[PDB]
Amino acid sequence: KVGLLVMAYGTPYKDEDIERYYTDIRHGHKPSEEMIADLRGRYHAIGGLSPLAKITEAQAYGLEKALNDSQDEVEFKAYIGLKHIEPFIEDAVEAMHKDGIEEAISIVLAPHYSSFSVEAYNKRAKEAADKLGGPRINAINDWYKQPKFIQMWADRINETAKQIPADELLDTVLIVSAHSLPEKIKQHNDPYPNQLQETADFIFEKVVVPHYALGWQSEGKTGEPWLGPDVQDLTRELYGREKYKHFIYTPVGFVAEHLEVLYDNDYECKVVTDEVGAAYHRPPMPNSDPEFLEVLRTVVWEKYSNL
Ligand SMILES: CC1=C(CCC(=O)O)c2cc3nc(cc4[nH]c(cc5[nH]c(cc1n2)c(C)c5CCC(=O)O)c(CCC(=O)O)c4C)C(CCC(=O)O)=C3C
Ligand SMILES: [Fe+2]
Ligand SMILES: [Mg+2]
Repeated sequence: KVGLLVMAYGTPYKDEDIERYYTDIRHGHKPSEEMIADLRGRYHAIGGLSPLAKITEAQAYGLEKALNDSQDEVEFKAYIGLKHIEPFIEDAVEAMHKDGIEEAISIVLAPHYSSFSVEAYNKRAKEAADKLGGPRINAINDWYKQPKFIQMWADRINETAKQIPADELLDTVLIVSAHSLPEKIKQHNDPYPNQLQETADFIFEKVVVPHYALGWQSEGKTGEPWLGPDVQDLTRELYGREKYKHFIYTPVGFVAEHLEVLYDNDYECKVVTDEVGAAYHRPPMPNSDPEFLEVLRTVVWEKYSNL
């Protein structure tokens, strides 16, 4: 049996979890009352709580099922390890150890690598395994280059574009985004920004949308520059420069419908298109669609074959 360590950010299970969840996100530094209320307000705006918890489970166990049905070389056992709420990464690794799992494959539910994201996932998983003495953790760093992943997104964009009048397709633009990070990672050649540009390039060559731009979103409450431009600011510039009639947002850095999509895209971005008078489009996120499980199954299996 090979452990499948599936890792993701995590989301509060109950409204009462928001406080400790934000504290964990802030590296154990309690947010102010005013920050807590702002974040609580955003959750209420998207309906109360994020569906990320159930989607993540569906992805993790959909992947496990997908792998075990497609071959009989090994039995995969999925453990869920969350970054900022239980079950934590270290909990999942502990669960594998007590279960006797000797070798595991880990994957992050975000297709691009960065020092701030996947690297932190792998560091904590590998350090937990070290302390316990097992299991051996073979980390997958990124998988945006998976052809089925690029094609999944192209199909979703093409499905939306084919409902845009032909005489307005030329005024349609594809906005490809991911979670922003401190700009300083670009000073040491972090692959994150360039992996995102590669993703947008690969998708653009497979869609009927004639225009596209790369943006970032959800930058944090800090004092340093973050990767820009922000998807809101980019929408304004693009409309002012080209008067686009349709904006299609694909935050390909994310794999599920959660706060950073339901609010930062479906509210904040729609507010900008509403303002300039253009139409807002946001294709469904991967979630646990069969096509996406197939993407993850292909990635994990290729990683196992290379082991
Ligand atoms: C790179 C990256 C991803 C993508 C890769 C991955 O998936 O790992 C990601 C995902 C997510 N980030 C999420 C939520 C939040 N992230 C925050 C804050 C931050 N994220 C950061 C980084 C990332 N985050 C950073 C550097 C900060 C600043 C911390 C600080 O200020 O020191 C804050 C604080 C409040 C605010 O700043 O708005 C919240 C609430 C949720 C869950 C949404 C839900 O609950 O549905 C998801 C999926
Ligand atoms: Fe975050
Ligand atoms: Mg904001």
